[PDB]
Amino acid sequence: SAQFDHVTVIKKSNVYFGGLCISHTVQFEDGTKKTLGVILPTEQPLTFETHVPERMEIISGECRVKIADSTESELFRAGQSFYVPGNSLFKIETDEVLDYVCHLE
Amino acid sequence: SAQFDHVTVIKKSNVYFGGLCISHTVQFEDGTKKTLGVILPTEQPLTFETHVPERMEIISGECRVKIADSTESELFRAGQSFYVPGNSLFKIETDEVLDYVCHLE
Repeated sequence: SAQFDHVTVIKKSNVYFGGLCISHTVQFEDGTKKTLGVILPTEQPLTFETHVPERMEIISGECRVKIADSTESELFRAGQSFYVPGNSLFKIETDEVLDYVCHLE
Repeated sequence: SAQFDHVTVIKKSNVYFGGLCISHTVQFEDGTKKTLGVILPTEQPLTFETHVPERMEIISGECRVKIADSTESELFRAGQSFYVPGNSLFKIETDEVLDYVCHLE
């Protein structure tokens, strides 16, 4: 759906890449957590590194991602997700505002 | 406090000034709404216009604001608020990430 209901949201944002990724933590009634974030248009790919596995869900926009040790970019648009293994990484680019939810897995 | 509890958060962000202001809508159990937002470092002041009155609460950072038809900037830091009348405007600058809550009044 278009919203999270019955959640806690931490007010202080997390900002990286000199302001190209801006997110907040969202905590659910069952004690699980997600990140609600925005990636702004990039010139070069942005690298994120995972400890626990993650699912990245695109809420709005279009991105190209190289996951783990893949060598070609994969395209994702709103409504699609990608999985990132634990202890790995992904490199993401976008030409427009990209809204996402990061699901801890 | 450092968080909102028992809220609805709309997933799609609102982004302005070519990515210098990024926010989400937060809706409370009583039907009231607030904006949770970030302003990134600015080179020139950013103008916002109000219909209903607003209180801007600084959560993190430091900004300078000219409110309504004031002619000198006023300084606000984390923990401080400013009031903007309805049918008016404010012009805001910051040199660092600025987290804020906009309260509808």
